[PDB]
This record gives sequence, C-alpha cells and structure tokens, in this order.
Amino acid sequence: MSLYLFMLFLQPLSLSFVSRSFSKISSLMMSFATLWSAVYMWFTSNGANQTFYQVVSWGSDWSTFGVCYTSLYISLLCAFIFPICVILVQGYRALSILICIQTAVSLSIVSLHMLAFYALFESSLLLFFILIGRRKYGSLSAAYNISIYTFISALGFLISAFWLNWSFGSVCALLPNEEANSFVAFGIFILLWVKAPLVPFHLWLPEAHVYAPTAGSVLLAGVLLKISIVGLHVFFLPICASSIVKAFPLILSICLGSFIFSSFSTLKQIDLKKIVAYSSISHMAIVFLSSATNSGLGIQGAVLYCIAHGLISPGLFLLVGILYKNTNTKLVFYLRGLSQQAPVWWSVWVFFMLGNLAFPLFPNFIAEVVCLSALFKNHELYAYAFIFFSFVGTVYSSTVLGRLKGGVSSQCVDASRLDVISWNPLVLATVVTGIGYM
Amino acid sequence: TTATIEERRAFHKEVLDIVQSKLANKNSEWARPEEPILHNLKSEKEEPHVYYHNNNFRVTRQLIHFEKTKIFEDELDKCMRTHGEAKYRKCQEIAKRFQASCRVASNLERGPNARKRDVGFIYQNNKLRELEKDAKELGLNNPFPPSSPRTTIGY
Amino acid sequence: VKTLADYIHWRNKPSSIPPVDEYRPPVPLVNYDKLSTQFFSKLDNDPVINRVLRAPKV
Amino acid sequence: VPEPPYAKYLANKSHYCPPDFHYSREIYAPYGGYFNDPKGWRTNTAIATLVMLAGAYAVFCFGNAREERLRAPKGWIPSQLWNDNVPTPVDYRGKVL
Amino acid sequence: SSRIAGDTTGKYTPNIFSPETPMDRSFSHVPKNPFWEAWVFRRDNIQREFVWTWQTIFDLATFVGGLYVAMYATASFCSRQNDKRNGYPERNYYFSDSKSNFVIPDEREFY
Amino acid sequence: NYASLKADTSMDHVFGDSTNKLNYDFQLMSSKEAFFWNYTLYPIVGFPIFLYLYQFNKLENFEAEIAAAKAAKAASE
Amino acid sequence: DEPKHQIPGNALDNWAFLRTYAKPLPDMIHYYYYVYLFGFFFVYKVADFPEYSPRVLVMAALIGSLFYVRRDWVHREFKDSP
Amino acid sequence: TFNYVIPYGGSSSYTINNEPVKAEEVTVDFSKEPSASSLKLADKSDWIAYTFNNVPLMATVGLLAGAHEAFLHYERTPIYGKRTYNIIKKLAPIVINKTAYATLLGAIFCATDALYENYSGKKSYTSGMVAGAATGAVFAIGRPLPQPLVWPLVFAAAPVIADLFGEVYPESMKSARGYGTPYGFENLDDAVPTRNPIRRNPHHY
Amino acid sequence: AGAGGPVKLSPPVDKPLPYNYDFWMDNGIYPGQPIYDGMFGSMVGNMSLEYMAKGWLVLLPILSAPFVYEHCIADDVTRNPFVPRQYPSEVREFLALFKNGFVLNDYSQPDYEEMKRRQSGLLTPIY
Amino acid sequence: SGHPNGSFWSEGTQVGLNGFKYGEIPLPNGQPRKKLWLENIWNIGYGGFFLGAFCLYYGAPPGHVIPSQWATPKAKDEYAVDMKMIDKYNERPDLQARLSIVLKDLNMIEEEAYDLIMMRKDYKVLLGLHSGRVPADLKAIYEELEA
Ligand SMILES: CCCCCCCCCCCCCCCCCC(=O)OC[C@H](COP(=O)([O-])OCC(O)COP(=O)([O-])OC[C@@H](COC(=O)CCCCCCCCCCCCCCCCC)OC(=O)CCCCCCCCCCCCCCCCC)OC(=O)CCCCCCCCCCCCCCCCC
Ligand SMILES: CCCCCCCCCCCCCCCCCC(=O)OC[C@H](COP(=O)([O-])OCC(O)COP(=O)([O-])OC[C@@H](COC(=O)CCCCCCCCCCCCCCCCC)OC(=O)CCCCCCCCCCCCCCCCC)OC(=O)CCCCCCCCCCCCCCCCC
Ligand SMILES: CCCCCCCCCCCCCCCCCCCC(=O)O[C@H](COC(=O)CCCCCCCCCCCCCC)COP(=O)(O)OCCN
Ligand SMILES: CCCCCCCCCCCCCCCCCCCC(=O)O[C@H](COC(=O)CCCCCCCCCCCCCC)COP(=O)(O)OCCN
Ligand SMILES: CCCCCCCCCCCCCCCCCCCC(=O)O[C@H](COC(=O)CCCCCCCCCCCCCC)COP(=O)(O)OCCN
Ligand SMILES: CCCCCCCCCCCCCCCCCCCC(=O)O[C@H](COC(=O)CCCCCCCCCCCCCC)COP(=O)(O)OCCN
Repeated sequence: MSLYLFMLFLQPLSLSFVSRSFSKISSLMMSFATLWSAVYMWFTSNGANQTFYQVVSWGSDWSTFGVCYTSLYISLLCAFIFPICVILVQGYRALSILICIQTAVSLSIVSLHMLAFYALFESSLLLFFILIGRRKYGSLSAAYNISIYTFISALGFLISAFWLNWSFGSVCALLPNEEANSFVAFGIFILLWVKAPLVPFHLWLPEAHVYAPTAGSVLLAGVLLKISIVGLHVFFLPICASSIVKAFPLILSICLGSFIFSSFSTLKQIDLKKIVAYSSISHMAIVFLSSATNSGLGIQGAVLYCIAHGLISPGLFLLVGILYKNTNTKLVFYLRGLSQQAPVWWSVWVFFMLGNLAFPLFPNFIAEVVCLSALFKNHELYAYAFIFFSFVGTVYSSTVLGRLKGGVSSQCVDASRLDVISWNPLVLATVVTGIGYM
Repeated sequence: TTATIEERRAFHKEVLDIVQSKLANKNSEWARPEEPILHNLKSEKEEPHVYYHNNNFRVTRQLIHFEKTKIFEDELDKCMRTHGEAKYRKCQEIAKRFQASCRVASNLERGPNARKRDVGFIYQNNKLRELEKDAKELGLNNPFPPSSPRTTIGY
Repeated sequence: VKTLADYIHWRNKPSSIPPVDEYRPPVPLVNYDKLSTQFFSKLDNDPVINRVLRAPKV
Repeated sequence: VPEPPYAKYLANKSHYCPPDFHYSREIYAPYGGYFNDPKGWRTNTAIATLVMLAGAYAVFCFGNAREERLRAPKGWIPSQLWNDNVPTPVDYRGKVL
Repeated sequence: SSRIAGDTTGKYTPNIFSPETPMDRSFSHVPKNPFWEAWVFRRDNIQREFVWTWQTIFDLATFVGGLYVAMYATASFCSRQNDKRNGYPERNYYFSDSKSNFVIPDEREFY
Repeated sequence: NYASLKADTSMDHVFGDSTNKLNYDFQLMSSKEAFFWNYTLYPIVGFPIFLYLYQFNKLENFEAEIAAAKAAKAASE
Repeated sequence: DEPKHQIPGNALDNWAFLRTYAKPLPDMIHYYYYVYLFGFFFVYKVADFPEYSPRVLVMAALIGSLFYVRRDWVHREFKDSP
Repeated sequence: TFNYVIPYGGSSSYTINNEPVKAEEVTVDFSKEPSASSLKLADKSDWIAYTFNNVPLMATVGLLAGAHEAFLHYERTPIYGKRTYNIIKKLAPIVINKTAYATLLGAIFCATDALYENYSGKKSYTSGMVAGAATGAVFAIGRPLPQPLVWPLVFAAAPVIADLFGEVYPESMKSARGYGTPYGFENLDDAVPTRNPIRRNPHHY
Repeated sequence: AGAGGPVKLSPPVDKPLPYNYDFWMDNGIYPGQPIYDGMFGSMVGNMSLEYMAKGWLVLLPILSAPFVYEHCIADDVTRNPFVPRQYPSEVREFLALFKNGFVLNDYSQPDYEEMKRRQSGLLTPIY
Repeated sequence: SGHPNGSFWSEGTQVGLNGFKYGEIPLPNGQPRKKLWLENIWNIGYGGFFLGAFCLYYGAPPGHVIPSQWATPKAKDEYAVDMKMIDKYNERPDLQARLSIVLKDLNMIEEEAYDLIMMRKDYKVLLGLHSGRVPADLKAIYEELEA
C-alpha cells in the first residue's frame, strides 16, 4: 500500500526532473513501476483480513487510505491500463496532463475519506476541460458538458459529506455511521447518477469520448466510469442503505430506462466512437442495479462486470483510434472492405465486439451471468427485463460489423507493429479473464 | 425491551475490555472469528468493535456454507451417477440435504430486498397445503393445485 | 405585459430547413410493380391467363 | 504500372489461383493468403501433425486421470485396456463378469 | 511519384523537399464526399430542426413517459409480491403512504 | 482532395443503367400507427409480467375470500 | 469548403435589427441613484413586514423573475411616442 | 462491510427502543418561536382571508417590476426636447398593468391552494402543485404551443421546491446537533456538554 | 468462375442525402438493398401486407380445425377408446407426479381429480 | 487445373512472402530490423505483471488470495457432524416433535427442519438464543444430537 502510494506520487514528480526528451521513456517506466507496485500491494493483501486488506494513515483522517475488494480490482485495472494510454500520447503537455489525471484518479480509488475522495477525484476537472477542448481536435461543447455535469454532481456530494461530517463528527468510511435522511442520500446519489452515466444525465459522456484523444477515451471508459462503483460500495451503501431500499422501485425504473433508451440511441449512431460510448452507457445500468440490490451476488457481480468492461471497452476504443489514424474517418459509411483490407485489425475488432456482446469465452459472460443471478434473486421479472432487451445491442453491433465487413475499398489500412503491441496485453487479459481467472 | 443509557455505557466498557483482551495476544485468525460477540444492542453500529467482529464472523460462516453446499452437490452427483435408474428412490435423502444446504446459504444473507430462495418448492408446497386445508374446512373451492408429495428430486 | 415568455427563444420553427432536392439511391428496375391488395381476384382466372398458361398442351 | 521495388520480395501467384483473379499480394493474413501453397508446406504439415499427436498424448493422460466411471459397464469396454478404474462389468441379469 | 518514408533500419528521415510524394500514413486516407460530409453535419446538428409540435409531445410522452410508468408499476408490483413472499410488513417506500416504519429487515429477527 | 462525383459507365451495358431510382420517401411510421404498435408489441414482450399479475391477483383474491369465510365461521361459533 | 449552420433571415434585415440597439445611451448613475435610495428605504421597511409562508415567498420570487425586463429589452424597443 | 459476501449497511431492531437522553443538562434556545402574525397569515381556513393577507407580497413585487420598467422608459425620454405627449399617461399603464397581473396571478395561486387544502382536508404537496398548475394555465392563456406545457410545470414545481426545502428539510434534520455525541450514538465516549453552545443571540432586526 | 467475376460499382452520391439514409445498405456494388428487405421499395412477388393477411385469414381456420376439436370439443373419456397405460402401484404413483406425464388422464383411477388439478398447475412460482 | 505437377505431395508453387507482416519490407541483405524503443520495456513490464499474477494465484498459501480455499477443510468437518446429526434426527421421532414446536415459534415451516439443524452455529441462532427470540428448547435438542 505504501509502495503503491509512493510510486503514485513519484510519477507526476518524475516529469518535473526529466530532460524533456526522455519524457516518454521515463513515463512508460514509471507506469510499469506503478503496475509492479500494484502487484506488490496485491501480494501484501492477505485474504485473512476480511474487512480491509490494508489501511494506512499519514497523520489525519483525510490521509487515510485503504484497499478492499472493489478498491483492489479498480486499482489493478487502472495500473494495468495506464501504460497503453501513455504510449498512445505524444508531447510533454499531453503527458503532464495525463499523468496528473491518472495520479488523481488512482489516489481517489484508495481514499477512505469522503472529503479526501472529493478532493482527489475533482482535482482532474480543468485538466479534462483542457484535454477535451484541445486546439484542433477538441470540442469546447464537450468540455463544458463534462465539466458542468461533474461540478454539479460533486458539489451535491460535497454538501452531503459536509452534513455527515457535522452530524456524526467524522466522514471516514472506517467509522460505522448510518443515516436515514433522504436529502443526504440524494446528495451522495446524484454524483453516482451523473458519473456512471444514467438516463437522463448521460449526455456529457459521448461528447467527451468523441472529442477526447485515444489515450483520454481509453482512460475514461476503462476506469473513470468505474469510480462510481467505488463511491457506491465505499461511500453510499454503508451509510445510505435504507434510502436505496426505500427507493428501489425508482432506482430500478431509472436503471432499466437508461439501459433501454441508451440501447435505442445506439441504433441511430454513425460514428464508431459514439457507438462505443453508448454501449458503455447501456452496460453501466446492469452494474448499478446489481450493486443497489445490496446482496453478495450483486456486489461481486457488479465489480466483476466492471472489470470486464474495463478490459473490453479500452480495446474497442484503441482499435477505433488505430483505424482513425490509418484513415482519418470514424464514419461507418466511409469504412468498407475492412475484412479484406485489414485481416489483422478485423480479427481483433471482431473478437472485441464478440466480447462486448457477452459471449461465453469472454469475461462479460461470467459477469453478466452473476449480475442476472443477483437480479433474479431480487425478482424474476427484474432479470427477464434485462435479458430480453439485450437483443438491441446485437442489432446495432451486427449492423456495424456488416457495414464494415464487406464492400469495395482501394486502401490497405492495417495495423502496424506498434498497434499490435498496444493491444496484445488487452487481448491476453481478456482471454485469461474469459477462461475464469477473474 | 428498552436499553437505558447506563446499561449502554456499561456494555461499551465491557466491549472495550474484550478488545483489550484480544489485543494482548497476536492472532493471525483475528478476522476469522469462530464465535460472535453476544449483544442486545438495538443497532449493531453503536458498538463499532462488535459490528466489525460480528461481520467477520458472518463472512466466515457464509464461506463455510458455500463450501459445504459444494460438498453436498458432489455427493449428490456421485450418488446419482452410481445408482442409474434407481436414482429417484435412493437419492431422495442426499438431494434433500443438498437443497437444505442451498437454502441455508442463500437465505442467511440474502439482503434487504432479496426474496427467500425456495429451493425444492417447500414454501410453495406449504402454502398450497394451507390453502387446501382452509378451502376444505370452509367448504370453499380451491382454484390452485393440491399439494404434491414430491415436487423435485428431493423436496 | 412584457414577460420573459416574449423574449425566450422558443423552439416553434425550425432554424435549419433541409434541402428540398434529395438523393434517391439507384435501384434495379421492375417493369410492372403495382401491389396486389386482393387475395381473391378475377385476374387469376382471367381468360388470357387460361389460354396462355392453363390451356396449352404440355 | 512499374511494379514497386518491394514486389520482388513478395510471392508469385499460386497454381490454384485463377489467372484472371487479381489480388493485392502485400496484405498479410494469419490464416494465409488468397491461394497459399507455400514452399516448405510438407515440413510445416509434418510439424503440425507431431504437435497434434503430442497434444493428443497430453489430453489422453489428463482425461484418463479425470475419467470417473461410477457405474459398472454392462459388458467389456475398450477403456479397460488403458484405464484401470473401470468397475468390473455386470450384465443385465446381474451376474458379475 | 511515390517513395517509401519508413525505414526499418532506423535511418528514417522526412524528405520534406522531395519532388516525389512520401508514402506516409496520409497515403491510405479515404477520400471524403461533399454530400456525405453535409449529411454527417446535419445528423449531428439535428437539434436545429427540433420543433415543439403536438405530434412530438404525443410521441415523447407515449413512449418515454409510457415506458417509465410501466416500469415503475412493474417494480412496485414486484416489491409488493416480494414483501408478501418474505412475510415482511408492508415497507415504507418513498411515494407509498404507509402507516408502517418498516424498511430494512432485522437480520437477527425471524420473519 | 474530395473523391470524384463522376460515375463509371463501363458496366452500364452489361448490368443495366442507374437511371431508375428508389421510390421511398425516407420517412418513418406515422405517430398514430406507432402508438398502436408500441402499445401492442410491448405487452406481448412482457408476457411474464401479465402471468405474474394474473396469478398474484388470483392468490390474493382467494386468500381474502378464505379470510372472509373464516371470520364468518368464527363469529357465530 | 465545409458544412456550416444555416442562418435564418436575410443579411440586411438582421443587420437592420441589430442596428436598433444603436441609440443614445443613458448613464447608469441615474438608475443606480434611485435603486440605492429606494433599496435603503426598502431594507428599513422589510424589517417590519409580516412573516410570509415559504411557498408564498417562492411564488413571489418566480413572479418577479418572470416580470423582470432586461435593460437591453427596453433599450431596443423604446420609442419616443405617445 | 467492505466485503463481497454479506449485504452492506446494517439492521436495527424494531422491538428494542433506546430511551431518549438529553443532549445537555441545561438547554438554552436562541431560536425564537413563530410569531402570531406568521400563524395568522399561514391560516388557510377562510380562503378569502388567506388570499387577502398574502396578496400584499405579489402586489409589492408587481409594483417593483412596474417601477423598474417605467423608470427605464422615463430615463430614455429627453428632458431637453419638449414632448407633445404626457409622460405619466404613457408610463402609468406600465406600472398599473404589471401590478394588476402580478396580483391576479398571486390571488389565483393563493385561492386555489386554500380551496384545495380545505376540500381535501389535508396539507399536501398536491395542493401546491394544483395551485401552481392553475396559475401557469392562466399565465399561458394565449401563448404559443410550448408555453402551455412549460408554465403549468414550472409554476407547479415552485411550491414543490418551497415545501421540500422550506418545511420538510428543517423538520427532517431537527435532531442533529454537531456538538457532544452524535444524535443516534450516545454510548460512544465523547465529551458531554453541560449547556448547549450559544453561537448567537436571538435576532431582533 | 467463382472468383474474379465482374461487378458494377454503385454511383457516387451526387445529391443531398435524406436524413434517414442509414436505412439503405450500400457496400459500393451497384445493387444496394434496404436494411430489411420489404421495408420499402419493390416487394417480392408484388404482394402487399394486406394480401398476406387475407391469405392467412383464409388459411388459419382450415389449419386450426383439427386442433380445436380434440383439445376443446373432445374430453378425456371420449378422446381415445382405451385408458392410459396401466402400471404397478409403485410405478404409477411416481409417474403421476410428473405434470407433463401421460398417466394423469386415467379417468378409471380414483385419483383422477387430484391428477387433473396437478396437470393444470401453477402459472408462476408462488415463492 | 488439378495439382501443380499432378501430385498432391509436391513442393509448393509459391516462393517468397505471402504478405508483409505489419507492413514491414524485408531488408535486402537479411539485416535484422531495428527493434522499437518500447519493445523491451513493454515485454518486461507486462511479462512481469502476468508472471507475478500467476505466482500469486498458485504459489500463495490457501486463504491468502482465494478465501474459499481456507474454508474447505472446515466445511468437511461440519459436513460430517451435520450428516451424523441428520441421521440421528431421522431415527428419533420424539426430537422431531420438539423441533416442530421450535420451528413454529420461529415462523418457519416444517420442511425447514434440516435447515435449523444446519444453522447451529450462525449469527441468527446464536444471538437469538442469547436474546430470547429463539426458544431455549433448541439448545437441549442440539445437545441431544451431540451439538
Ligand atoms: C527534497 C529532495 C528533492 C526531491 C523532490 C521532492 C520535491 C517534491 C515536489 C517538488 C516538485 C516540483 C513541483 C512542481 C512545481 C511546478 C509544477 C508546474 O508548474 O506544473 C507544470 C509543469 C510543467 O512545466 P512546463 O511544461 O515546462 O510549462 C509550464 C510553464 O511554466 C507554463 O506553461 P503554460 O502557460 O503553457 O501552461 C499550460 C498548462 C495548461 O493550463 C492549465 O491547465 C492550467 C490548469 C490550472 C492548474 C491545473 C488544475 C488541476 C491540477 C491538479 C494537480 C495535479 C496533481 C493531481 C493530484 C491531486 C492533488 C490533490 O498546462 C500545464 O502547465 C501542465 C498541465 C498539468 C500541470 C498542472 C499541475 C500543476 C499544479 C500547480 C503547480 C505548482 C505551481 C506552484 C507555484 C510555486 C511558485 C510559483 O510541471 C510538470 O511537470 C507537471 C506538473 C507536476 C505536478 C507536481 C506539482 C505538485 C502539485 C500537486 C498539488 C499537491 C500539493 C503540493 C505538494 C507537492 C509535494 C509536497
Ligand atoms: C424607480 C427605480 C427603478 C427600480 C425599481 C425598484 C428600485 C429598487 C428598490 C429595492 C431594490 C431591492 C429589491 C429589488 C430586487 C433586488 C435586485 C437588486 O436590487 O439589484 C440591483 C438591480 C441592478 O443591479 P445590477 O448589478 O446593475 O444589474 C445586474 C443585472 O445583470 C442587470 O442586467 P440585466 O437586467 O440586463 O440582466 C437581468 C438578469 C439578471 O439576473 C437576475 O435578475 C438574477 C435574480 C434571480 C433571482 C434573485 C434572487 C431571488 C431571491 C429573492 C428573495 C425573496 C424570496 C425568498 C425565497 C425565494 C427563493 C429564490 O436576469 C435576466 O436575464 C432576466 C430574467 C430575470 C430573472 C432570471 C431568472 C429566471 C428564472 C425563472 C424561471 C422561468 C423560466 C422557465 C422557462 C425557461 C425556458 C428554458 O436593480 C434592480 O434590478 C431593481 C429592479 C427591481 C425589480 C425586481 C423585480 C422583483 C423584485 C423581487 C423579486 C426577486 C427576484 C429578482 C428578480 C430580478 C431582480 C434584479
Ligand atoms: C432555489 C432555486 C430555485 C430554482 C432556480 C433555478 C434557476 C436556474 C438554475 C439552473 C442551474 C443549472 C446551471 C447550469 C445552467 C445550464 C448551462 C448554461 C447554458 C450554457 O449556455 O452554457 C454554455 C455551455 O454549457 C454547456 O454546454 C452545459 C450544457 C447544460 C449543462 C447541464 C446541466 C448539468 C445537469 C443539470 C442538473 C443535473 C442534476 C441537478 C441536481 C456555455 O455558455 P458560454 O460560455 O458561451 O456563455 C456565454 C453566455 N451565453
Ligand atoms: C419523482 C421521482 C423521484 C426522482 C428520483 C428517482 C430515483 C432517486 C432515488 C435516489 C435514492 C436515494 C435518494 C433518496 C430520496 C430521493 C428521491 C426519493 C423520492 C422522493 O422524492 O421522496 C420524497 C422524499 O425525499 C426527500 O425529501 C428528498 C428528495 C431529494 C431532494 C432533492 C434535492 C436534494 C439535494 C440536496 C443536496 C445535499 C443536501 C444534504 C443536506 C417525498 O416522498 P414522501 O416520503 O414525502 O411521500 C409523500 C408522497 N405521498
Ligand atoms: C406525460 C408522461 C406520461 C403520459 C403517458 C403515460 C401513459 C402510460 C400509461 C400506461 C403505461 C403502462 C401501464 C402501467 C401502469 C398502469 C396503471 C398503473 C396502476 C398500477 O400499478 O396497476 C398495475 C399495472 O400492472 C402492472 O404492474 C404493469 C403492467 C404493464 C407493464 C408491462 C407493459 C409493457 C411491458 C414493457 C416492459 C416495461 C416493464 C419492464 C419491467 C396493476 O395493478 P396492481 O395489482 O399492481 O395494484 C396496485 C394498485 N394500483
Ligand atoms: C429537484 C426536485 C424538483 C422536481 C423535479 C421533477 C421534474 C420537474 C418537472 C416539473 C413537475 C412539477 C414537480 C413535480 C415533482 C413531484 C413528483 C410528483 C410525484 C407526486 O405527485 O406525488 C406527490 C409527492 O411528491 C413530491 O412532491 C415530493 C417528490 C420530490 C420531487 C422529486 C425529488 C427528486 C427529483 C430530482 C430528480 C433529478 C433532479 C434534477 C431536477 C404527492 O404527495 P402527497 O403528499 O400530496 O400525496 C397525495 C395526498 N393528497
């Protein structure tokens, strides 16, 4: 734990002292060192400590950090996926912004103080405004959307944290507190409602992903959406369980509506990135509902599905980025003959799309099975609703694949050595998780 | 049942003593307790030490239940595979025990919103028995099937 | 009475009007394309059809 | 159009390729090209067959260790020659063999 | 008219002054279409042609509100059935007006 | 720059001209028709919901009738 | 050339509409003096007002927001006529 | 719980109750109780009386808006040039009409609120929603298409917002103290106060 | 020749595109097709939906006539000239348990009423 | 048509590269391609991750990484006790009558008899007996069946 936190603080620090020409090499080595430190944290985490594997405090309640099941999986996912983002990004400015965003996100996951959690997650607010609104390839609209949505949700969460700190006297997760207040529950909930895109607060995500760089999109879908599940498991369910049980019919309505409307909206998309973004929104609904059931099957299923998404969505966003670099287009209508012209890109694309559809040899299948079982534990109709509407994902994915698969094309647009190197870890991880090493 | 503040503070002091006794000798199995800390608190959250210890005991128990269920399933599958076509008569008991284990594991910590897992349709069969008894004694006509001897391989 | 309602830009009329002339994709030509909406018709037992199809010795 | 310099490195059209059919020879596919027939195929196929037999041996070992027969066969089964965990056959009447 | 930009040996240099066009990553870009580009622009900027008409209100209310109402009604029914199944007293839900305070079942208690 | 908008007429003799165009107006179903088909198809999709509602109603009605009769028998006696 | 948003209206008509804002501009001191004076007297009077229900207060705030006219709106439409 | 095996949160016994214990030995309250005026105005028993008590607020807001607009018109008019028309004749309709419309809308809102509460017999959110909806319907009598839907919604929402954050919020969070021991958890060993903190004297302005 | 056959290339778009052009599937070969055949454009055989419905209306009664008789008009006693297969008591009791069994229709049995109520079982799980 | 020399088992007719893998052109003299800057770092870091994950999953003692592995021996012991106890329960009809009484007070059906036997050492039963919710008869019944 201490090694992981130290490496996390060293990665932004290293950039200040690098030669400005060695920046990319140093950043890659630091990312790998952070991954190795995360593996060490996993090694030093004994299952015998059932509640929290490790807790460290550095002199205050704010500096209380600790790892649990959700935290451990998300932290390992962030450390696994960061090297890919690093190699995909060029320039000191871009590296600095990305490394600061990563440090803030990775510190947020392990934080056990609500106020510290807020301080670390929302520090990366201007950096995303600047990243999504970059000079030539960025959109100011998307930056404004994401920034305003984040500020409003996090401010509500902050108000709830202030009330809990005033009333109980502490806001640390390790101190058992329960609250029946509905205003405070709503304040904590609104952050989760926005961060994990749920209809009608999902509009910020697609704009940000489309106008973000591939490293940014990969980080966003891979781990930024997951930060909601850490807040739910660590900062919402322990204190506001009563309000989740009181509002379960409403929670279920909003989650199922998000899943349905997002699936239908994905059908009208002509941009590959927008298709992947709306697929993520649809997938987040099952995770949110499963965790809200407050059952063992649901919490485990939600975390597992989150890992599966955090392994499948970065792959699709990476392949889309590679294709866009080769062709300078994201319109499905312009891209044809990709099967014949890019047999190697096509194979990986088909594999990842099969993963997104929750086929058996993919992590998504196991995760979905567990989440559906949790819903069936609640009610049979709850499970049936989700299972039936899954066909809509098939229709859009099939239509996209069919449009891309065949036609006439005069351009050989296949992946280079660098592109295969970038996806190989993701492919291997997907396969390993698919075979049951979740 | 009412709890006076004097009794609550007394229990708090006793809990602190229990923590101090646990702290005196190192234990690698501290978070895998074999016995719960008995209490009459309205809310377990009041005493944090009791809450965490009892939660760890509950997790230990549930893990044990899950492994027991897996063992029961293995004996049922072996029994079914050995007997052949006599499986229905000879494997009724093993199946009954396996289904009981499944119910215990699932029902103990189902959650606030989860329904009871009716492995073996025992609850449905019971409900149908009550409905039949009432209809017959009151002279009503039951619109539901009568209770069944066996509804599953075991229960 | 002047009110916000007067100066709010209500979405009552389209800001952008789609171009009237629109692309129709090329399609193979079917010479006769009138849809048959009547399951039972005199056309099926027409005298012409009987002479052309039913009657000739095969 | 004057073929590019790299075209010397690329392979020719195979015997099975129809003469009219034109394909780009630069494209790489893991499953092979349009008509394949590489030189050295006979050796590659022999290596493949050897890897197949070795994997079959490993699979056979694994299966034999994990094949659990809990009910006696009605008559003699081929598994007896290779696996020793077969219960002694009992016939329909019930007589042991 | 074309030349190989990439050098495997590592002695890659961009001949910015070469008469012949380098076969760089830009060689494989797909040619855009004036009409397709305008279609893409129209599709993305479809908020401009949005108009509040009775048909639009009808369609929105009937499908979006209608689905939301159906989903709420189903969830409420399932909650009522589960409460009856579990044997728990009628739970105090948010919009339900119940003169009962029951919300979370007691784990110690036997229902 | 942009792709050529000029078509190829090499195969026009072999495979036919492109003069014939589609007759579709590229517009979707009417709002009135859509309301009927959504409110018809969606109930068909939710067949389990109606089965559960039916059985639950039957069970509750039977239970209430049983209670009523029980009360009646427990009053006189 | 790139696809661009269609601008409703003719160029000269829109420019003419924009030119109706080019009118003699009063100094803001005149408005401020009155607002300061009446605001001071209003604050003194507010202490004596009866306590109103929160619902009534919110409704009054809504009505005031709806009935407030922006200074630019009067400026554009002002005509020195009967 | 922070584990994947058991449900998070906890359960509290419904049978077992904890006897209330005073926050402090002596309680000094710096918060004054509602005035007799507040209760009189809040009384909705007689709709006409309720309406006439609460309209002064709407009339004042209408007068402020009309004075604002009238001043804006007056400021632009030139003193140096003689004007044929009478300025007061031009300006008086502005103020009068604004005040009348504001008073009418507030009267509709107060009347409908009181009448619904009397007929229903219960204080509820619906009374505010129906009063707002009726006011918004009167506001949008001749307005184009979107406004008839939007104004009844905005107006109905406003009493909902007022009820949630003006009445329900404070009563819901009355118990929380912030000093001594947490409201629910008095067993915990936290410093116990003899007297409550008095951060300010009761106001008098 | 399976491979290398001539194809006609679809003409490049030269007019403003309709908003719902995503309903057309064009790979670059000349005959493009709707996303779902028959959604618009030429219909196979020149047969409208109304024609198909009228056909199904003519056909449905003739097809349903055999099934309606036995299922509804006929009864267990009159459906067949024999009783269901007779089994020893131990076998019969077990076989009667199966809801989807064939021994539940034995009117001769004194447990017919119970068996018939078992066959018409619960629509959904009670718990 | 047919095979190239009329024999299926003849050398392939294609000499050269079927395609260019990754788009790289073979060096004329057979010079190896220069390795990319990231290849060594990428291979070391990711291989180290996967190898560490493998070693942790398999090398670690039972109950360190997978908690269920620790519970397996204990479950076997409780299974043995439960099996013996259930066998005793089936034989003695006096105990069955007492449990039928205990079950009713606990709002449990008769079929849940085996379930009660299997929850002898669980939060609900242990704390209910202490508090008074569970009838004290259960303790004696459990002792009669060797706990
Ligand atoms: C003891 C033994 C020695 C061992 C060493 C141990 C010492 C420990 C620490 C010492 C390390 C040196 C500290 C660095 C100081 C200068 C850093 C800097 O200028 O950043 C850019 C600078 C790059 O310089 P440059 O490329 O040459 O051009 C910059 C030009 O000057 C101007 O270029 P421009 O005009 O084009 O601006 C473009 C701008 C685009 O415009 C923007 O985006 C503006 C956005 C506003 C700020 C960003 C908001 C979000 C920032 C979040 C914080 C990041 C960490 C996240 C972790 C969460 C923490 C809660 O983009 C950027 O500048 C970079 C984007 C991301 C960097 C933002 C992070 C810097 C935050 C504040 C810097 C500190 C200045 C203090 C000033 C001191 C006296 C003046 O440095 C970096 O390499 C990246 C930032 C490194 C961050 C570490 C600094 C700590 C801040 C974290 C706060 C935690 C509290 C502090 C405690 C720290 C430990 C005790
Ligand atoms: C004879 C002298 C003439 C003066 C007459 C009286 C003299 C003053 C005597 C006493 C003055 C004290 C009290 C008067 C009000 C206090 C304001 C003040 O004095 O500041 C100095 C102010 C000038 O200061 P400035 O800094 O130079 O100008 C800044 C502006 O940018 C100015 O630039 P601008 O005008 O070009 O820009 C205006 C901008 C400025 O923005 C504001 O006005 C902000 C005010 C917002 C609310 C204010 C707080 C409300 C709390 C009231 C507290 C009491 C209730 C308690 C609980 C309520 C909870 C909220 O707002 C707008 O854009 C127009 C919209 C109007 C409000 C926007 C909110 C709309 C929400 C409604 C939703 C419905 C739409 C749905 C459909 C939409 C479709 C998507 O002088 C005045 O305006 C006084 C005129 C008196 C008319 C007020 C009308 C009603 C008064 C009470 C109602 C409370 C709401 C306030 C509404 C408007 C007030 C400005
Ligand atoms: C007691 C109080 C009673 C109630 C009174 C309410 C009165 C108003 C309350 C509204 C507060 C919401 C604040 C957001 C305002 C909408 C955003 C401003 C619109 C806008 O044009 O922003 C542009 C881009 O924003 C964007 O692109 C953002 C798009 C829209 C953001 C969505 C809002 C976040 C989600 C909303 C609610 C979520 C949960 C709510 C609990 C930037 O404009 P510019 O820089 O060019 O400036 C030039 C001047 N025109
Ligand atoms: C219309 C559908 C509702 C949309 C929400 C759908 C799903 C959201 C569920 C979130 C889960 C936990 C949140 C707890 C309650 C939030 C909404 C529950 C529904 C609700 O509004 O119930 C109200 C009570 O809640 C309250 O009193 C609080 C309402 C929320 C306050 C709104 C903004 C608060 C922001 C505060 C920021 C932080 C403050 C911290 C001090 C009134 O229901 P009722 O019980 O009176 O029944 C009387 C009816 N006959
Ligand atoms: C302006 C915005 C809105 C304007 C337009 C709204 C128009 C929509 C109105 C109808 C929408 C669907 C109907 C659902 C509500 C019907 C009436 C609600 C009252 C109600 O709860 O009755 C229950 C309806 O059955 C049920 O439990 C639900 C049956 C219908 C659900 C399945 C139908 C479609 C399935 C598609 C999937 C959606 C659900 C997926 C899980 C059965 O009465 P009760 O026994 O519960 O007694 C409870 C005491 N009233
Ligand atoms: C920020 C809250 C503002 C509401 C936003 C809703 C959307 C705005 C559209 C305007 C519509 C006007 C406002 C209606 C919202 C109230 C919900 C209607 C439910 C309802 O009618 O039940 C009432 C109680 O609900 C209630 O009145 C309490 C429910 C609290 C409202 C919902 C709280 C969470 C909503 C936040 C969602 C997302 C935030 C972004 C805006 C009746 O109750 P009763 O006691 O009268 O029983 C009857 C005995 N006569």
